[PDB]
Amino acid sequence: SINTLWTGINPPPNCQIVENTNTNDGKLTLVLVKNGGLVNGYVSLVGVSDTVNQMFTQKTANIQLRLYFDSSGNLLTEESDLKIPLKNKSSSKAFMPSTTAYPFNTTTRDSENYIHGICYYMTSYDRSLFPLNISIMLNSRMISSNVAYAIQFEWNLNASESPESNIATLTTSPFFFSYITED
Amino acid sequence: SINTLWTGINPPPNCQIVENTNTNDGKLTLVLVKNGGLVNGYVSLVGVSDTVNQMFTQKTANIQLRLYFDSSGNLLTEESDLKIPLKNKSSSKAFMPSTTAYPFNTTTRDSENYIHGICYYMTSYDRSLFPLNISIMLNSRMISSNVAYAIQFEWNLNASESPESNIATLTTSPFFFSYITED
Amino acid sequence: SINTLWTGINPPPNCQIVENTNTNDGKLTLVLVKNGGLVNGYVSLVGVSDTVNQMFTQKTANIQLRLYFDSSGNLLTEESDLKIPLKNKSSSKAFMPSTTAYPFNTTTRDSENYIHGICYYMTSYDRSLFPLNISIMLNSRMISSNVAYAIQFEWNLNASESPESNIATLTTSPFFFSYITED
Repeated sequence: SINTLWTGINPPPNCQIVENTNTNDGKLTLVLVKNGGLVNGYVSLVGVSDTVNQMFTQKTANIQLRLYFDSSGNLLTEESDLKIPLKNKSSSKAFMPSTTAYPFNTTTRDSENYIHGICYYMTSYDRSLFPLNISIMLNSRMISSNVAYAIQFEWNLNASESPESNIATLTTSPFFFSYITED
Repeated sequence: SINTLWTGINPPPNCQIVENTNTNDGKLTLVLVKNGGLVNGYVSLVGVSDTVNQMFTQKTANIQLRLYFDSSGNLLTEESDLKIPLKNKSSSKAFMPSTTAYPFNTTTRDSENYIHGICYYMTSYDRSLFPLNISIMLNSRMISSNVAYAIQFEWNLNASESPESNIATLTTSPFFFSYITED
Repeated sequence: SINTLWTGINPPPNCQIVENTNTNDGKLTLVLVKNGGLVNGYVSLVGVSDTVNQMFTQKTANIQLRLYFDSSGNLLTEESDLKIPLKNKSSSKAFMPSTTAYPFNTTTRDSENYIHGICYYMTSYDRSLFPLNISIMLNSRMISSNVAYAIQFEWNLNASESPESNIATLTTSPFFFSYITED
């Protein structure tokens, strides 16, 4: 119990997808559950701005969300794309990605710093599914400051046709993952 | 501990795949584990009737299983395709899908009510794998009555060739998922 | 708490990929977490020997790792490809695959003894992703002795082109799974 760090169910716009957009244009739902040596995660994204919700009118698209954490395990909102700190339900460090399992400053050892999977986008018209490649990069590149941990999410759409012809709420079906915690 | 709602390991025929089949023609193994703000799930299906175990002689097939729950979190067996209530191992409401994260009566917000993935069918002859698209829909459509929650599973086979030439035990490899609980 | 059986984060070479190789040529990271009636798992592999790290110069490849356990839930290292016993973090039987859900000596019932999924290999040059079919077989074939449980991992590369032209650290992106425990 009380072993859950998250963005809260239906959070307000809390991240920035478009660079240079003083306003949050996306809604990221991230749920991290401590479960022994593993963190059980859940991640889905919803777009809010007209710009975000138009990215799927093109056959190709990329969305990246970077989370940087300090030694205590607190989200460094100024440097991260997620602008609202995570909470608990009703020791953030225990929800963080092991710097041992996932080491920093290493390209010789950067490969074991990635989780790769597939999630989907359901079109607004015929409700068809477009697969989205999703990658989660743990630690590895500490942007700067006193970044003690990092979690970067990236969704990539690479289709032969555009999933939408016009504005439609961008949504990424839920991607499940786990990673070894710093305990 | 005691935070697990399931159908029991090797249950008897407990669901109805073919509409209008007074008898249960399938064996659904569903395991739901409470783990903080997330339910960790496991689902696999085994076919029992000659009819079910012949669905894979065609290149296309669809199987749907709807679970409807009341406010307490109890399976409404008369309305659901699963006909035997779930049990525990030796607060069902805490195993239910958040009506906040996954709202009812909403097509404007029905997309974030789906989990989509792939699981597999292993042929009885050359043991080859056929991918099965699987979708889990949370709440969204409350069939009727005092349905407080809903979980619908759907497997879809869409192949160029038929996986089987004759009767063979239909089996769906295990699909893992998670969803935000009503806590 | 203390409900986690694993190989330890960055273990030393601990398994044998190439048959007849008195020395361990691979690093397997396996994390098993007890979570109610389900074990939550995480598995990734890193190759150490020049031979292992050359397997991806061919368009096709197969890697198999067999774990055999005794009644207590202890790894039988002499018969298994994993040569170092698992530990805990700071009742192995409770981390074992149910012999009920996953029965032995049964091909009539061998299909429900498999978990199938996809994980990836990131090439060393252009960092592209090659999908790897992964299969986990639970119990089913008890090699011999007093094998009370079995977990076999198998990764298969089947590409049109070879992912690498020369030696490169073989790595399999993390595959997540769950199975019903013997409780």
